[PDB]
Amino acid sequence: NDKLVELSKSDDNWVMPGKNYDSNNFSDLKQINKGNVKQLRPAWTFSTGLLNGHEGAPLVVDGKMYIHTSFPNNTFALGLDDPGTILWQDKPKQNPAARAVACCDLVNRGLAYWPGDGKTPALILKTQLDGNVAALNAETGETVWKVENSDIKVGSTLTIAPYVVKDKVIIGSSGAELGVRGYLTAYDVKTGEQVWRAYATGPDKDLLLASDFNIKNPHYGQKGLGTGTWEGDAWKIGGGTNWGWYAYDPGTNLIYFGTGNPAPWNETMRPGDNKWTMTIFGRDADTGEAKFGYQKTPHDEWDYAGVNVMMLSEQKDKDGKARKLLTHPDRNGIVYTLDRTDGALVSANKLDDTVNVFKSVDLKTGQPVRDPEYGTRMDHLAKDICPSAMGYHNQGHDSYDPKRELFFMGINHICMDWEPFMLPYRAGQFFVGATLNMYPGPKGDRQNYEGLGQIKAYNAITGDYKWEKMERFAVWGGTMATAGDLVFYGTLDGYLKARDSDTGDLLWKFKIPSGAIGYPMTYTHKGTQYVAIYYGVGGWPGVGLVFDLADPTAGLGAVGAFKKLANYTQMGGGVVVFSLDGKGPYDDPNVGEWK
Amino acid sequence: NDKLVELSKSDDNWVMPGKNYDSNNFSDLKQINKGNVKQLRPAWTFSTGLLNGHEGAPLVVDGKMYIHTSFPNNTFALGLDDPGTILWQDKPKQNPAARAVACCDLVNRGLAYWPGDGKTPALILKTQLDGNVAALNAETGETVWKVENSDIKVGSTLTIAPYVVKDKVIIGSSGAELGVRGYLTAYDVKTGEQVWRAYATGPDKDLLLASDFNIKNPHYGQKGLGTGTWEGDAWKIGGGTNWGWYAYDPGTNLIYFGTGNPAPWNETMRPGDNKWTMTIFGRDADTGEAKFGYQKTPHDEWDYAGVNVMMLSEQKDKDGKARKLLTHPDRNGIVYTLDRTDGALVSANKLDDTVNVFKSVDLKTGQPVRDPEYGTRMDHLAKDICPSAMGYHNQGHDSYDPKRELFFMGINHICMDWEPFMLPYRAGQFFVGATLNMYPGPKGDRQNYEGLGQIKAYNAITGDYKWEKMERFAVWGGTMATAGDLVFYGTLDGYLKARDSDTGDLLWKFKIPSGAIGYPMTYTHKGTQYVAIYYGVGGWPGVGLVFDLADPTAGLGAVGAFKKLANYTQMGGGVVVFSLDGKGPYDDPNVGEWK
Amino acid sequence: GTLRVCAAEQPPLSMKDGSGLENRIATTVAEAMGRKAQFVWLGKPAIYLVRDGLEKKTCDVVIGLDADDPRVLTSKPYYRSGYVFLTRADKDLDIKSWSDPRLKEVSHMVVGFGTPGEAMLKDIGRYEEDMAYLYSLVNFRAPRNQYTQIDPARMVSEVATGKAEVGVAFGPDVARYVRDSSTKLRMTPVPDDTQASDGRKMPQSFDQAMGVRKDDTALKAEIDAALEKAKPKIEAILKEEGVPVLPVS
Amino acid sequence: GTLRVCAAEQPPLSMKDGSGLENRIATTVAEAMGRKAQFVWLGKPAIYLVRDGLEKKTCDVVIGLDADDPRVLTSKPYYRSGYVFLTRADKDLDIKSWSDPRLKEVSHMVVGFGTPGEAMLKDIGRYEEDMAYLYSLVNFRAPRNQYTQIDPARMVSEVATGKAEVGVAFGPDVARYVRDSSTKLRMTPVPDDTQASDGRKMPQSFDQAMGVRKDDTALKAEIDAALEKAKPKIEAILKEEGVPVLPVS
Repeated sequence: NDKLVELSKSDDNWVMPGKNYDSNNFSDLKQINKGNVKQLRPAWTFSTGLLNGHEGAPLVVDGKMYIHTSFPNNTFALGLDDPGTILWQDKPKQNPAARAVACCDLVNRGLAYWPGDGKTPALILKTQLDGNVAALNAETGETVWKVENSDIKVGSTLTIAPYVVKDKVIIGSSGAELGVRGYLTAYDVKTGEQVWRAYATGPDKDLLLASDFNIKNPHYGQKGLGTGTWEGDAWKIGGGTNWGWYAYDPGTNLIYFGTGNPAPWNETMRPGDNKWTMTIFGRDADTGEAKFGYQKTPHDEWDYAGVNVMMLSEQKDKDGKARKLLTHPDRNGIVYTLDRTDGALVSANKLDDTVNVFKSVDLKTGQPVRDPEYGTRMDHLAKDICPSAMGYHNQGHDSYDPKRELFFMGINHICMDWEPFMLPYRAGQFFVGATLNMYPGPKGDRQNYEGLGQIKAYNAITGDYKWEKMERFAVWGGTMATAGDLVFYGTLDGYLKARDSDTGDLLWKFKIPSGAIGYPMTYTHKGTQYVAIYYGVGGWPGVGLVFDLADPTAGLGAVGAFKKLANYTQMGGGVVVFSLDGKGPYDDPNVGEWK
Repeated sequence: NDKLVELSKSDDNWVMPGKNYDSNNFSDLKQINKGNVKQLRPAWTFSTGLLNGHEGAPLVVDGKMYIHTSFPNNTFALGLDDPGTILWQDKPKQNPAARAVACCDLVNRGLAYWPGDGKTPALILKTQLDGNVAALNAETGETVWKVENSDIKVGSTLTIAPYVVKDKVIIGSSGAELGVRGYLTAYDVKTGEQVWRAYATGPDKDLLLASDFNIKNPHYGQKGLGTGTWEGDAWKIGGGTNWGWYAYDPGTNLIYFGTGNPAPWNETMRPGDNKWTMTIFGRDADTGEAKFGYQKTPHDEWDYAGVNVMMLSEQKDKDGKARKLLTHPDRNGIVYTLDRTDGALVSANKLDDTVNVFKSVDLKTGQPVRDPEYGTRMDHLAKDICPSAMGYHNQGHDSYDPKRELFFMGINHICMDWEPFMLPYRAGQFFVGATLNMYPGPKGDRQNYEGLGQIKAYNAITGDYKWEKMERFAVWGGTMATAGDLVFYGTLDGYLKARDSDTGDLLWKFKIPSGAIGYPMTYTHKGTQYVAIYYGVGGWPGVGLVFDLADPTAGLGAVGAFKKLANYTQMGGGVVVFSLDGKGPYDDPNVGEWK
Repeated sequence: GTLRVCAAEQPPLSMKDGSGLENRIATTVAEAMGRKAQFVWLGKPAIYLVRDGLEKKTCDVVIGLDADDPRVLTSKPYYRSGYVFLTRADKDLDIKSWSDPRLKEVSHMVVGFGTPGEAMLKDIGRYEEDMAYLYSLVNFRAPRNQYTQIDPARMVSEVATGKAEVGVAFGPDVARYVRDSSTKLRMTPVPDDTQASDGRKMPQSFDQAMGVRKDDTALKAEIDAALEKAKPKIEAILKEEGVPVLPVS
Repeated sequence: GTLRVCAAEQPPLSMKDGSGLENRIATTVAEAMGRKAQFVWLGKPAIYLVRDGLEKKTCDVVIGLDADDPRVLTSKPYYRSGYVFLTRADKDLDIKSWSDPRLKEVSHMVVGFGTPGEAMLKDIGRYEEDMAYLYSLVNFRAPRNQYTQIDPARMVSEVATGKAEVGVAFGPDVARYVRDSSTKLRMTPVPDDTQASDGRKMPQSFDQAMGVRKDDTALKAEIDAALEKAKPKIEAILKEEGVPVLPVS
């Protein structure tokens, strides 16, 4: 859209996840800085009434705040002058089977906002776990249109958030990835009719590729590889679902994203490269045609997933010419930096010096260099593989500082083991499986199970780290940087912390009711800056706490690595808002009282 | 005992419900006053992980905080220097049937603390829903002894809090009361044997009365009335369970309490006074013998419950002689003031001028004057009966100011309708019942269903009201008074409020995540005053919100009267702590970090 | 042709699948009249059928109501039933009347709510010893507004398992369960010469007849005409089900 | 003098109530030896019975294992079995081999996990059409660590309802359920000369023998000397259960 850019330039609004089409999480407000960071105290709080994980950040547009919860995916609207009153709420009635299929994961990403033209009003776009997509009025809260996208019987359940580009809404797919492949769909935002669909694996007609696909880099793979890499008709169960974030560039009219991992998990049953799975894509918004694609890990064996966040910037390269760049972290431990006009490889580096799954990434060819000692092979003790299945990076949304040209990231510190096994049975039957263990890395301690995460500042071109800091538990949710020389982030211990953007000294810390797996947001209402954050624990780190599991092997070793989380936090869910000196709407106590 | 009094004199402790054996809820700290009440900001918060009603207040002894929960009755211990870490937790495994029997009531009212002598360590005493009483160590969390009290098969479940007097623990009874009596039991706190048990209805042997029972007031009833008033053998299912609070006086060595309403709910089935039901008792602490009892509502017809709080004070009467008095509010709209030594009736007054169910209470004879127009059993539509089944006074804990000689109370404002009906059926069968409607009182608004609560200051001897204030919803939980000229209370909307003692002007208000049905507490750790309060809504006021009931008749009209609560609050549970300028343990951010 | 028969969910009288006695008898009568039976369903139990179904102008006929009921006009009765005792066969507890001494020594008995059996339990002095058991057979949820009753299947199970020795039930509601019960139970009709301590009579047998609205006399005439036409089928169905029918007198 | 047997929850083979084939066939042999049988209960399913139950020195003998199994010693086999087809009656759908072209046109089929039927579906190129259906028969929860399998009653229920047309199942797991099914189902033994596309042979019949520890030779002597004593009883029980028995060598 063109209205959304102007809305995002203002400091009173937070319109889309990432706050921009560049996905920066950067704010130009400098009311809160290093001088007066000690005086931050809460202004108000709100409770949603559910016990699961709460992800994403709330949206603030035109003096209202919109809050979304986990299953069963409720929605609330609040007014910033009188936060006590709820303007409207949406509580859906879903099919009972929906919880049965996907009881393991009950979370959601966020909401979408469309300003609307003169004829049609502004819209809030949301998705449900049952597999439905709905549009609601912003002021009142009725339903304008509702469509069905996925099928529960196959096993596909929705967790993603929609993306609004021009007059279109873009929706991916997610689910159990057992016997179905992934696809991307574009709908009209006013009516709900389907414009275009794209597939990850299959023939060229289903891929919907362009005429100049990968013209600049022909060695990345050009044509016919959707079915050539796979053996037989395996691509009908290949997988490749995407549940990450998006980026959009008005100048080139492209949307950038990345695809998921292939299926089944047994690397023996799917020989080949499995092309266009774990691939960075840039697709046209109007027609859906792909302009370039780049594959990261051919023939994945460690059950990773390349569905992390994309970021955009404009910087000078080593030669000394200005270039437009996209940066992508990945779970395998490699950060990629590409050109978002053709797709040329500019940089590829390692997040930490304790990566053993790969030795280096070749820039000329793009093929990673593998170390076979840390691979997965049958009848062997694959020990001390760094990272684990969780990976160094995960679903959080990192931050970028345009003035300092620095990326602020939160990186896991976990290393795993792997042991296959085969068990025979009565009449020509056998079971093949693998057992996994997870433990902290070298920089922490393994006896007490502490030191599972760190926070870093990174430079894309040169590759240096300005500072490095450790944490008790893994950072999960993302960071938010401000122009007052501050970086804010939340911790699974139930803390919100602010650090200096130059050296990294800790300046302010507060105790929230429960842990946070989202990212903070900032805004201003009337000459006053407010910082809001969710609280609630769930997902992989909280599986043992949520479902009351005590077996180390349960949850693919998540319970064992996070066995000490129950000594610091409990369950909950809600939102908390901070401001300087606690100044807020209810400074005059007579406001909002019955009369 | 004697150590508890000395611990109560100290300002760093909150040992027992009511903070004293006098149940005043009064603190002598004056660090926070009217001069600097506008600077209170939260210090730290804690979350439980349950969605129910949280009642009572936490206990603070020797630098630790003890937190109790609703079903399934968990317990946590926290250290005041590092609130993030949990020293110990107790989570019982209860029988699955306990939830089946009790559906509406799933709450608990507090814990007990015993200092312990040199040989035996200090103890935390608690009760469970399935009917078990347990003692735990104060420093480790281990179990010393556990006994069974109630029976689930009959239908008795436990919600009460234990009481500690001398070296004994006192436990009452509660539950469905469909086909059971009510009894009081005393146990040895060190081991767990039974010392004495007393009944409410039955022969004189079971009542366990003394030789001088009601010697000074012989017209209240002396002997043989446990079975005389009842017609036949109805006293075996009469009822009379006590689930309120207690008071204790070391000088007279007496414990004061009150009993509940009789059963069954139909008045025609139980003709007579139904003696020693809904009566005030003063019983001996060691032998359990009763010194005096006084009946309040003979042959109840409105399904009230006389289980409210009881307070003690010393004041001059109208003549000019100093007397030791006990004050008791009641659901029927009458407040009583008696003499603790013998039981003489000193004063009886009306909470509000819109009672109209009792014309007055006669001091000479002790019998109330009834108005037949507003009575039930007329077999027609009785209208505008005030108070309702919930009554003017809730189950909260009010406050007393000795220097000003004032009582601070929160009073409901609801009026009730009543319509009986009988429905025949096929073969000599019929069903008889009654339907109820609840609506706001005259001083509020009936169309919009708001204005359901009041807060008042009262003088017992004279009977005057210094000030009266209105609230949007009912005030459940109680109040606290401070020597800095402040009265603190919580609201079902989700606010914590502070008012001036002399005039009643509103000075400070803060927004908490959910509604509060408890009472605040205050303490000091190191030269700093902290005010802590629970949050989490449930019980009778929030039956519709909790159980998602839309029928106005459901919950005996509770849903209809509280239909607009969902527009201001949701569910949750936890604790919040406030201090001046937000000063707290984590002022230095390096405290409580890894390495 | 439609009949618009009132209906509510209660086993074993009325079920959605149409296996209840009500469904068979309504279908037979409707076929006799030549119309097709149309079921108007109400979620609330049978107790509310008349006051919410017949005078609300939604459904036209109710299938089971006592004769000479003052609320609505009644047709000719088609069968006669009553209350029956229930006792295990092998226990050698021969009971034939309500004045037998052994009733004061039985460990527990099961009866309904608002029924003559409960009145006699009060009369002979046993309500206090069994109120808790009676309110525990269902969960302890008996609000003033709502209607609560013990399911007949639960009664039959309690008699069979041995937790209750002697039970009192209504024949139509328990005949199916006693027929298919694994353990061999035993019935016995309650004498009609039943007298309380005060002296007031307590009837134990009742007719069963259809009920129609006050104005619809023509529908009553059609029902009366079809009753004798379909009588053999109704008798055969009642014999097959196992309901002990008393002679009409 | 008592015999310890390794038992686990696995219907319809072993249950707590002792109504399974496993419990009865164990009790008969225990009585034949004159020494009472003791049931050691282990929570994990039957596949874990050996490694966690026999070499841990908890129980003495396992009751059902394949002949000539390498890891544990095998006694004399006592009955044959094999994989059988499962269809409906009077559908004119009779299958006698794995090369019948009609298998490529059916809507769906139900097979187990890690079984020769799954490999045969791989061979004739049909796994892609049915993988979602098989993972939907159980909830979509198949972790690597734990072992998941479709309940035998579920297969018979699915064939009876009509969701799947042709099923393949092991005899003893479905023998009880087929003869109690409402709709008349039809079995057929699978030929032993089944060849894959590559050519490797896929056996379809197996022997059933008891399994003992490596060093318990005396217990082996007792077991294989008492097997012929109670052979008529074992045969009678097996015939009563309805299990198809192929001729022994």
